[PDB]
Amino acid sequence: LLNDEDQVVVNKAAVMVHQLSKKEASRHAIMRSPQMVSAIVRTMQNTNDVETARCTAGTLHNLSHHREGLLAIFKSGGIPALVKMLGSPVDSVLFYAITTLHNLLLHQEGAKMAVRLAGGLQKMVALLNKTNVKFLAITTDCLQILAYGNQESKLIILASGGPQALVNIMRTYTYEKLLWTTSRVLKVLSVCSSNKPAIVEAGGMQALGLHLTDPSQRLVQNCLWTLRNLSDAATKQEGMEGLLGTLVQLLGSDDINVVTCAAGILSNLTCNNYKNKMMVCQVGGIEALVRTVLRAGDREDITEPAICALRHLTSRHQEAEMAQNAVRLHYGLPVVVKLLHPPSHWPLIKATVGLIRNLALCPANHAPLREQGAIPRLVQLLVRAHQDTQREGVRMEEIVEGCTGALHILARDVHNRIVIRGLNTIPLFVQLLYSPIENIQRVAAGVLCELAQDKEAAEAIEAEGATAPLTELLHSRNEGVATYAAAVLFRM
Repeated sequence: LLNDEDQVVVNKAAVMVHQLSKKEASRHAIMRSPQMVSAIVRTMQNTNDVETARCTAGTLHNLSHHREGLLAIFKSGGIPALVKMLGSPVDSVLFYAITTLHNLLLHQEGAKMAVRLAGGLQKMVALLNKTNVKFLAITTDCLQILAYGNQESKLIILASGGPQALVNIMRTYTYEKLLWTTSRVLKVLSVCSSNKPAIVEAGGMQALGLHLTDPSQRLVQNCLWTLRNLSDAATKQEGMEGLLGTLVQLLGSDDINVVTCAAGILSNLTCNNYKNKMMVCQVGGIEALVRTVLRAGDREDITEPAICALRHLTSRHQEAEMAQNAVRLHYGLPVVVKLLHPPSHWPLIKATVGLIRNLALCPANHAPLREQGAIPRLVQLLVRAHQDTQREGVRMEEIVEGCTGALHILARDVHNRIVIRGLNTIPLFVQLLYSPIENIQRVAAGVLCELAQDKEAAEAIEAEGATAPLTELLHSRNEGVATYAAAVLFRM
């Protein structure tokens, strides 16, 4: 435990320091002392001889294995030095630098702030165009460590072009450890409102889709979690066919986290996207989602997104009618009505009411929905929800609008109209005409319009004093409201 000096024009000093760092005995003596540790750093940070830099970086690396060696480099200002070396043209130096930084980030307290201040994030993002996978795996892990729970770092990663670079890695490499660490960076970034659209624009959804049948469960699951974050209100994408097919297959997985994510992504991607609705139906998505709901039982983390996806798939696309029938044909009607009952919570009830509204568009579903008891439960929901509004999550006004809307469609059928009227709903429907909410006025006037095609019901509506509020509604700025109001008035 002796030498501690050195001088300009000589680097045989470093070439002797290094070997001592291999032997733990001498290694503890050199790191217990803040003497030449600082004198190691200056060398590395300054010289233009390539072999001294790697000898210097190599030494710092060997010291990073011990709690005090980390402290040594840290207190000695090794972090800005190490970050500077991330610009080195020697692969061996780059590798020592990122690895030492990695060790500091893992164990040394204060290292993360120190790396951020030193401009580490920008340098690490810039290194994502390198081609060595073990190097990329360390680099992306440093980024995960620095980005997690740190919004500031996330925005810097975005500004530096992180999303495209990470997406390119997922589209390029097969090395599992690298794909997994890169997916964890994307997962962290995917909850940032700025990073999310950037990742989508980079083609991140399609890229993550590539890995959904990888043998590595941790890789699949991270891709799924990230996809669920990204898919929520994304721009319309091309080349989604493969991803959509795989998600439908994943619904049948024995892993509940896989099923939950698959349903949620399918829900997100099908919302108002008729192209995606079509593709999903074409690969048997209705059957798969119904099976998923049936198997899920009272697990609302699965049923809620699955029912939302079914709601999307049963509306407003070329095969919507086929889908409406398919829910019935795959034995789905009884469970859908069941989900309107306790123990279902409000989000699930809201989604289920919406699905039933779409299913009722299909005449062949009118009788089975009635037989399964959809009508009285929808009425009870509506009555209680209306009372609640008149006295954060789901607003009861949404349940009022939803149930009335479902009853509006079910009322196309003559037997359903008899049941609906038989439940003393006309007085409530008329009171809903007075609602502040145009959407509620609309379905209320709509259901009254269906009911009023039968003479006996037309008289009951008139007797309920509907004429006055309907006349007010003739002048509604909402053309749908005005049209239904005019139609009820006519039938009376």
